[PDB]
Amino acid sequence: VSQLTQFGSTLQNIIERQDAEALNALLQNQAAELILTNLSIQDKTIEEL
Amino acid sequence: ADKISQSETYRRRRQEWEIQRNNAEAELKQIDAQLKSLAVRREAAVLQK
Repeated sequence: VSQLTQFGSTLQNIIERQDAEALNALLQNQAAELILTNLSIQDKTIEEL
Repeated sequence: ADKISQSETYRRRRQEWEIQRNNAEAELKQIDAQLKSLAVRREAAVLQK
């Protein structure tokens, strides 16, 4: 049983880690998508000048 | 001599109306470009939305 509890603590640590790393990759894909509109806005500011 | 001086008066007056008409036309012309710049500025505000 004490061996099983040790697998349970390793498993909880893995679950927490992998879910947080999937969030880390989500925030990068989301800022990569947000940048394009800023490029379009800056380009139209040049045409305004 | 008074007939001649009246004639020269009417001529000088007409030239001053060229100065005024050209000034009005130039102001009209610059307003259109002001509208073009504002049309861009509005496209950039829709894009910010």
